[PDB]
Amino acid sequence: KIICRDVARGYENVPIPCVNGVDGEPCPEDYKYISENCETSTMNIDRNITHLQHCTCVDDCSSSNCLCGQLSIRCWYDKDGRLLQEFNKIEPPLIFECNQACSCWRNCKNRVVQSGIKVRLQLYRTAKMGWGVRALQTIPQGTFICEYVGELISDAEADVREDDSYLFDLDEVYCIDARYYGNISRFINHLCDPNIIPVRVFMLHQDLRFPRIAFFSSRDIRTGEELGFDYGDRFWDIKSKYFTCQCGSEKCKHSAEAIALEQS
Amino acid sequence: TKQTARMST
Ligand SMILES: C[S@@+](CC[C@H](N)C(=O)[O-])C[C@H]1O[C@@H](n2cnc3c(N)ncnc32)[C@H](O)[C@@H]1O
Ligand SMILES: [Zn+2]
Ligand SMILES: [Zn+2]
Ligand SMILES: [Zn+2]
Ligand SMILES: [Zn+2]
Repeated sequence: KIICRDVARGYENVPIPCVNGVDGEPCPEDYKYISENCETSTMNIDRNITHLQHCTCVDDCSSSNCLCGQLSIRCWYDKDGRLLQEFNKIEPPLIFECNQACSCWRNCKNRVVQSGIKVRLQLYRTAKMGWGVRALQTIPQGTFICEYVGELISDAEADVREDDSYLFDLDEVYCIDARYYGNISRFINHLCDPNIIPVRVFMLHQDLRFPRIAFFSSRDIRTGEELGFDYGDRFWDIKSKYFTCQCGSEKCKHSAEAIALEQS
Repeated sequence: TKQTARMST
Protein backbone atom coordinates (compact mmCIF):
# COMPACT_ATOMS: atom_id res chain seq x y z
CA LYS A 1 0.00 0.00 0.00
CA ILE A 2 1.15 3.51 -0.86
CA ILE A 3 3.26 5.62 1.49
CA CYS A 4 3.90 8.53 -0.91
CA ARG A 5 1.77 8.96 -4.06
CA ASP A 6 4.58 10.90 -5.79
CA VAL A 7 8.10 11.37 -4.45
CA ALA A 8 8.69 13.82 -7.29
CA ARG A 9 5.85 16.08 -6.04
CA GLY A 10 4.57 16.63 -9.58
CA TYR A 11 7.93 17.48 -11.12
CA GLU A 12 7.89 14.61 -13.63
CA ASN A 13 5.42 13.83 -16.45
CA VAL A 14 4.15 10.94 -14.34
CA PRO A 15 4.00 10.25 -10.61
CA ILE A 16 6.52 7.99 -8.90
CA PRO A 17 4.89 6.37 -5.84
CA CYS A 18 6.80 4.90 -2.89
CA VAL A 19 6.03 1.69 -0.96
CA ASN A 20 7.75 -0.35 1.76
CA GLY A 21 6.77 -3.98 2.29
CA VAL A 22 9.89 -4.82 4.28
CA ASP A 23 9.98 -2.61 7.40
CA GLY A 24 8.65 0.57 9.04
CA GLU A 25 11.21 2.89 7.48
CA PRO A 26 9.61 5.96 5.91
CA CYS A 27 10.38 6.76 2.29
CA PRO A 28 13.68 8.66 2.22
CA GLU A 29 13.58 12.43 2.73
CA ASP A 30 17.25 13.18 3.40
CA TYR A 31 17.66 14.72 -0.05
CA LYS A 32 16.00 17.36 -2.21
CA TYR A 33 14.08 16.04 -5.21
CA ILE A 34 15.01 18.00 -8.31
CA SER A 35 14.08 17.18 -11.91
CA GLU A 36 17.00 18.94 -13.64
CA ASN A 37 20.68 19.27 -12.67
CA CYS A 38 21.58 22.03 -10.22
CA GLU A 39 24.66 24.05 -9.33
CA THR A 40 26.01 24.89 -5.87
CA SER A 41 28.99 26.75 -7.32
CA THR A 42 29.56 28.44 -10.69
CA MET A 43 29.76 25.88 -13.50
CA ASN A 44 30.25 28.23 -16.48
CA ILE A 45 28.30 26.00 -18.88
CA ASP A 46 28.50 27.30 -22.45
CA ARG A 47 24.91 28.34 -23.19
CA ASN A 48 25.65 30.51 -26.25
CA ILE A 49 22.95 29.67 -28.82
CA THR A 50 25.34 30.52 -31.69
CA HIS A 51 27.74 27.78 -30.49
CA LEU A 52 25.16 25.05 -31.10
CA GLN A 53 25.57 22.73 -34.05
CA HIS A 54 22.13 22.27 -35.51
CA CYS A 55 20.19 20.91 -38.44
CA THR A 56 18.30 22.56 -41.26
CA CYS A 57 15.73 19.78 -41.69
CA VAL A 58 12.30 20.59 -43.10
CA ASP A 59 10.86 17.22 -42.03
CA ASP A 60 10.71 15.13 -38.82
CA CYS A 61 14.52 14.59 -38.85
CA SER A 62 14.30 10.99 -40.02
CA SER A 63 16.44 11.63 -43.11
CA SER A 64 20.15 11.62 -43.95
CA ASN A 65 19.94 15.42 -44.20
CA CYS A 66 19.96 15.81 -40.40
CA LEU A 67 23.26 17.11 -39.04
CA CYS A 68 22.20 16.24 -35.50
CA GLY A 69 21.75 12.60 -36.47
CA GLN A 70 25.25 12.65 -37.96
CA LEU A 71 26.74 14.19 -34.81
CA SER A 72 25.21 11.18 -33.09
CA ILE A 73 26.70 9.01 -35.89
CA ARG A 74 23.08 8.37 -36.83
CA CYS A 75 19.74 9.13 -35.20
CA TRP A 76 19.30 6.08 -32.96
CA TYR A 77 15.62 6.59 -32.22
CA ASP A 78 12.87 4.73 -34.06
CA LYS A 79 9.40 6.09 -34.78
CA ASP A 80 8.30 5.23 -31.23
CA GLY A 81 11.27 6.96 -29.64
CA ARG A 82 13.10 3.75 -28.76
CA LEU A 83 16.75 2.96 -29.46
CA LEU A 84 17.30 0.92 -32.61
CA GLN A 85 18.11 -2.73 -31.97
CA GLU A 86 21.43 -1.96 -33.71
CA PHE A 87 22.35 0.46 -30.90
CA ASN A 88 25.59 -0.47 -29.14
CA LYS A 89 24.44 -1.25 -25.59
CA ILE A 90 28.01 -2.11 -24.57
CA GLU A 91 29.85 1.03 -25.66
CA PRO A 92 27.16 3.66 -26.29
CA PRO A 93 27.74 6.55 -28.71
CA LEU A 94 27.23 10.21 -27.74
CA ILE A 95 23.69 11.31 -28.66
CA PHE A 96 23.10 14.83 -29.94
CA GLU A 97 19.39 15.60 -29.82
CA CYS A 98 17.87 18.44 -31.78
CA ASN A 99 17.83 21.79 -30.05
CA GLN A 100 16.46 25.34 -30.09
CA ALA A 101 18.73 26.33 -33.00
CA CYS A 102 17.50 23.54 -35.30
CA SER A 103 14.97 24.41 -37.98
CA CYS A 104 12.84 21.34 -37.21
CA TRP A 105 9.75 21.29 -34.99
CA ARG A 106 9.74 20.37 -31.30
CA ASN A 107 8.06 17.06 -32.18
CA CYS A 108 10.76 15.76 -34.51
CA LYS A 109 12.07 12.22 -34.04
CA ASN A 110 15.33 13.31 -32.43
CA ARG A 111 14.09 14.64 -29.05
CA VAL A 112 13.38 11.69 -26.78
CA VAL A 113 15.37 12.46 -23.63
CA GLN A 114 14.36 16.10 -23.59
CA SER A 115 10.70 15.03 -23.42
CA GLY A 116 11.16 13.43 -20.00
CA ILE A 117 9.85 10.40 -18.10
CA LYS A 118 7.01 8.43 -19.69
CA VAL A 119 7.14 5.02 -17.99
CA ARG A 120 5.57 4.09 -14.65
CA LEU A 121 8.17 3.45 -11.94
CA GLN A 122 7.97 2.76 -8.24
CA LEU A 123 10.33 3.53 -5.38
CA TYR A 124 10.37 0.54 -3.04
CA ARG A 125 12.21 -1.12 -0.22
CA THR A 126 14.42 -4.02 -1.30
CA ALA A 127 15.48 -6.91 0.88
CA LYS A 128 19.24 -6.41 0.81
CA MET A 129 20.03 -3.29 -1.19
CA GLY A 130 18.16 -0.50 0.62
CA TRP A 131 15.71 1.45 -1.53
CA GLY A 132 15.43 0.60 -5.22
CA VAL A 133 13.37 1.34 -8.33
CA ARG A 134 11.15 -1.12 -10.17
CA ALA A 135 8.81 -1.16 -13.16
CA LEU A 136 5.03 -0.85 -12.78
CA GLN A 137 4.55 -1.63 -16.49
CA THR A 138 6.18 -3.53 -19.31
CA ILE A 139 9.12 -1.51 -20.65
CA PRO A 140 10.23 -2.56 -24.14
CA GLN A 141 13.93 -2.68 -25.00
CA GLY A 142 15.40 0.70 -25.99
CA THR A 143 12.91 2.82 -24.02
CA PHE A 144 14.03 6.03 -22.31
CA ILE A 145 13.57 5.62 -18.55
CA CYS A 146 14.94 8.63 -16.70
CA GLU A 147 17.94 10.94 -16.40
CA TYR A 148 20.61 10.78 -13.70
CA VAL A 149 19.97 14.20 -12.18
CA GLY A 150 21.88 15.87 -9.38
CA GLU A 151 24.36 18.49 -8.21
CA LEU A 152 27.08 19.35 -10.74
CA ILE A 153 30.50 19.28 -9.09
CA SER A 154 34.15 19.26 -10.13
CA ASP A 155 36.25 16.11 -10.13
CA ALA A 156 38.25 17.63 -7.27
CA GLU A 157 35.15 18.38 -5.21
CA ALA A 158 33.90 14.85 -5.91
CA ASP A 159 37.11 13.35 -4.47
CA VAL A 160 36.48 15.04 -1.11
CA ARG A 161 32.74 14.29 -0.80
CA GLU A 162 32.18 12.19 2.35
CA ASP A 163 29.31 10.17 0.90
CA ASP A 164 30.37 8.56 -2.37
CA SER A 165 27.26 6.46 -2.92
CA TYR A 166 25.74 8.77 -5.52
CA LEU A 167 28.63 10.11 -7.66
CA PHE A 168 28.35 9.77 -11.44
CA ASP A 169 31.40 10.76 -13.54
CA LEU A 170 30.53 12.70 -16.68
CA ASP A 171 33.80 11.86 -18.40
CA GLU A 172 38.75 19.14 -16.46
CA VAL A 173 36.19 16.41 -15.73
CA TYR A 174 32.89 16.94 -13.89
CA CYS A 175 30.61 14.77 -11.79
CA ILE A 176 26.95 14.58 -10.78
CA ASP A 177 26.42 14.04 -7.04
CA ALA A 178 22.87 12.97 -6.28
CA ARG A 179 23.43 12.69 -2.53
CA TYR A 180 21.87 16.02 -1.48
CA TYR A 181 19.97 16.92 -4.65
CA GLY A 182 18.70 14.20 -6.96
CA ASN A 183 15.80 12.58 -8.80
CA ILE A 184 14.41 9.04 -8.93
CA SER A 185 17.66 7.77 -10.53
CA ARG A 186 19.54 8.18 -7.25
CA PHE A 187 17.67 5.10 -6.04
CA ILE A 188 18.59 2.82 -8.97
CA ASN A 189 20.76 -0.03 -7.72
CA HIS A 190 23.67 -1.87 -9.30
CA LEU A 191 23.02 -5.13 -11.14
CA CYS A 192 25.71 -7.36 -12.63
CA ASP A 193 23.02 -8.52 -15.03
CA PRO A 194 21.65 -5.02 -15.78
CA ASN A 195 18.51 -4.11 -17.70
CA ILE A 196 19.28 -0.43 -18.27
CA ILE A 197 22.28 1.48 -19.61
CA PRO A 198 23.41 5.08 -19.13
CA VAL A 199 24.05 7.11 -22.30
CA ARG A 200 25.67 10.55 -22.62
CA VAL A 201 23.30 13.02 -24.28
CA PHE A 202 23.34 16.65 -25.45
CA MET A 203 20.19 18.70 -25.72
CA LEU A 204 19.88 22.45 -25.05
CA HIS A 205 23.63 23.06 -24.85
CA GLN A 206 26.61 21.25 -26.37
CA ASP A 207 29.23 21.96 -23.73
CA LEU A 208 31.13 18.67 -23.90
CA ARG A 209 32.20 18.98 -20.26
CA PHE A 210 28.58 18.46 -19.27
CA PRO A 211 26.87 15.52 -20.97
CA ARG A 212 23.54 14.62 -19.40
CA ILE A 213 23.08 11.00 -18.37
CA ALA A 214 20.08 9.20 -19.87
CA PHE A 215 19.03 5.68 -18.86
CA PHE A 216 17.54 3.44 -21.57
CA SER A 217 16.31 -0.14 -21.12
CA SER A 218 18.72 -2.64 -22.68
CA ARG A 219 16.14 -5.44 -22.87
CA ASP A 220 12.41 -5.90 -22.33
CA ILE A 221 11.57 -5.26 -18.68
CA ARG A 222 8.49 -6.81 -17.08
CA THR A 223 6.22 -5.36 -14.39
CA GLY A 224 7.75 -5.74 -10.96
CA GLU A 225 11.33 -6.14 -12.12
CA GLU A 226 13.94 -4.02 -10.37
CA LEU A 227 15.80 -1.57 -12.62
CA GLY A 228 19.56 -1.59 -12.41
CA PHE A 229 22.68 -0.72 -14.34
CA ASP A 230 26.31 -1.76 -14.15
CA TYR A 231 27.85 0.94 -11.96
CA GLY A 232 31.26 -0.03 -13.35
CA ASP A 233 34.71 -0.66 -11.94
CA ARG A 234 35.41 2.97 -11.01
CA PHE A 235 32.66 2.35 -8.44
CA TRP A 236 33.38 -1.21 -7.34
CA ASP A 237 37.22 -0.97 -7.25
CA ILE A 238 36.67 1.26 -4.24
CA LYS A 239 33.33 0.06 -2.85
CA SER A 240 34.17 -3.69 -2.90
CA LYS A 241 36.55 -3.01 -0.02
CA TYR A 242 33.61 -2.03 2.19
CA PHE A 243 30.62 -4.06 1.04
CA THR A 244 29.82 -6.80 -1.44
CA CYS A 245 27.33 -7.03 -4.27
CA GLN A 246 23.91 -8.36 -3.29
CA CYS A 247 22.41 -8.54 -6.78
CA GLY A 248 22.30 -12.33 -6.55
CA SER A 249 23.04 -12.99 -10.22
CA GLU A 250 24.77 -16.24 -11.10
CA LYS A 251 26.91 -13.88 -13.19
CA CYS A 252 27.73 -11.57 -10.27
CA LYS A 253 31.16 -9.96 -10.66
CA HIS A 254 31.34 -8.33 -7.24
CA SER A 255 29.98 -10.93 -4.81
CA ALA A 256 31.67 -11.89 -1.57
CA GLU A 257 32.88 -15.08 -3.26
CA ALA A 258 34.06 -13.23 -6.38
CA ILE A 259 35.92 -10.67 -4.27
CA ALA A 260 37.49 -13.30 -1.99
CA LEU A 261 38.55 -15.30 -5.05
CA GLU A 262 40.26 -12.35 -6.70
CA GLN A 263 41.96 -11.30 -3.45
CA SER A 264 43.29 -14.85 -3.06
CA THR B 1 42.53 6.05 -9.31
CA LYS B 2 40.41 8.53 -7.36
CA GLN B 3 39.63 8.94 -3.64
CA THR B 4 35.91 8.31 -4.06
CA ALA B 5 33.74 5.76 -5.88
CA ARG B 6 32.25 6.95 -9.16
CA MET B 7 29.55 5.39 -11.30
CA SER B 8 30.33 5.70 -15.02
CA THR B 9 29.18 5.08 -18.59
C1 LIG C 1 23.01 5.10 -6.14
S1 LIG C 1 22.63 4.42 -4.50
C2 LIG C 1 21.22 3.34 -4.88
C3 LIG C 1 20.07 3.56 -3.90
C4 LIG C 1 20.33 2.98 -2.50
N1 LIG C 1 20.02 1.54 -2.47
C5 LIG C 1 19.59 3.74 -1.40
O1 LIG C 1 18.87 3.12 -0.60
O2 LIG C 1 19.69 4.97 -1.28
C6 LIG C 1 23.99 3.22 -4.41
C7 LIG C 1 24.10 2.52 -3.07
O3 LIG C 1 23.10 1.52 -2.96
C8 LIG C 1 23.67 0.34 -2.42
N2 LIG C 1 23.69 -0.64 -3.52
C9 LIG C 1 23.35 -0.42 -4.83
N3 LIG C 1 23.52 -1.55 -5.54
C10 LIG C 1 23.97 -2.51 -4.69
C11 LIG C 1 24.32 -3.85 -4.87
N4 LIG C 1 24.23 -4.46 -6.05
N5 LIG C 1 24.75 -4.57 -3.78
C12 LIG C 1 24.86 -3.98 -2.54
N6 LIG C 1 24.52 -2.66 -2.35
C13 LIG C 1 24.08 -1.95 -3.42
C14 LIG C 1 25.08 0.68 -2.01
O4 LIG C 1 25.05 1.24 -0.72
C15 LIG C 1 25.42 1.78 -2.98
O5 LIG C 1 26.45 2.62 -2.51
ZN1 LIG D 1 17.23 17.40 -38.32
ZN1 LIG E 1 18.54 19.11 -35.24
ZN1 LIG F 1 14.96 17.72 -35.31
ZN1 LIG G 1 26.35 -8.59 -8.49
